[PDB]
Amino acid sequence: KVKRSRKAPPDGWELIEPTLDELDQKMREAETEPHEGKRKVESLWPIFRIHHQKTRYIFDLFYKRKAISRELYEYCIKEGYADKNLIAKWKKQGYENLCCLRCIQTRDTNFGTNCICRVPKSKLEVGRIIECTHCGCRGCSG
Amino acid sequence: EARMKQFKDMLLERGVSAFSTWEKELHKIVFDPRYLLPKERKQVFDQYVKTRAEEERREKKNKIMQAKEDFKKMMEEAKFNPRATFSEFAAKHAKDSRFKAIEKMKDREALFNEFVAAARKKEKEDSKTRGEKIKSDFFELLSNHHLDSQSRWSKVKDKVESDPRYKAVDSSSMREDLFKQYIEEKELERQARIEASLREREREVQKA
Repeated sequence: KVKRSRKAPPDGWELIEPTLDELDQKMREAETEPHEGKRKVESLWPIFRIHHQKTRYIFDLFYKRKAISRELYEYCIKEGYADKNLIAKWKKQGYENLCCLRCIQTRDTNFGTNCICRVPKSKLEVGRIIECTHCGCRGCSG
Repeated sequence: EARMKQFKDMLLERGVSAFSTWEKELHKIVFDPRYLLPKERKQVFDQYVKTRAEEERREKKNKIMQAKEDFKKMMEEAKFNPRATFSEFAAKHAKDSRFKAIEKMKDREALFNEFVAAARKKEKEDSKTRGEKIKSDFFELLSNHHLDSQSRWSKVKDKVESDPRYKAVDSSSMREDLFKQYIEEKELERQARIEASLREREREVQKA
């Protein structure tokens, strides 16, 4: 992301910058991935995951490692590296391993429910294939 | 102790550091036999994280010092290289390890340009400040004698020449001009500027 907010990043940026650059490269590579050989929705699967992974990286640096400052965290939020809504959902209980925001958007589904991946494996069928259509995860529940 | 050493080796060998998630490298480090050799892993990871947070700031400081050293090598390997181009400063300073440590040569050119501009501005400001100090010293030395419009520069030359303050002025014509200017504390100056504004407004409106 060469295009930034016309300033200098806060202190501690260079510590995490190479990992963000690698994630940005992965995201760009996923964008340009040809959609032949896959289904219609599977081509959108990597972006979600990368985004989730990307949003993990900042979320594991401000709460579970405390490795970045508050201003750096907000700079990462404002630059599109971190997802404010996804992080806000993760702070809740039972939403720690939430894959994407779409899997809990109630009225996106036909019946005002969640995605199938939201169903916990405890009350799931033993050995069923769990392949989400929105993002393709094996069950993002607890 | 061997378990902690193995944990550190696993954290440093698999392309991991304090800037890579444990829950993201867990799929690449769990298969290591050293991983098997709760809280001990967490404590070791936290200690390594703190030590590496200090060490990364130290390494950034080292890189900044390397940039400063590259600038110093490009600037102080010759007669200050004021107007020396990139080729001139490169052909004379391409051997030492200070420049060879810099992996990028474009960084060297950008640092040389920025530091040269900053040093030119600083040198101009320092020269101007020294000139101001010399002018103040010369004015103070000239004021030591009861001089007015009737006083001549010939007597100033005969009674103020030996003063080191007058020696700061390297030109006799400049000294004579300064003497002529001098021959022809702040809040009251503020009121003087207010009066200046009043008189300029008065002349403008009076002409109109």
